[PDB]
Amino acid sequence: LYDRRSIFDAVAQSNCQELESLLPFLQRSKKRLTDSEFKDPETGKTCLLKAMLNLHNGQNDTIALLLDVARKTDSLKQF
Repeated sequence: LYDRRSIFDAVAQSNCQELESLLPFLQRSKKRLTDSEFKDPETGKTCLLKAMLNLHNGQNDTIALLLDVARKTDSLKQF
């Protein structure tokens, strides 16, 4: 299982492992990386955007994984 907080922390430290079980989670719950619940309720920030702020050496592959997940559910464009 994953809440907003869980992923945002993973992203903060460029961890591509804690997101191993990610894709299969919102396959079961059919939740979308774009759901109301996966954004900050007052800014509209998403994990991809958290990743965009949490750069280390202009790099983050949580991005590459995060995008990849969004196409597999094709949240892709709006994500």
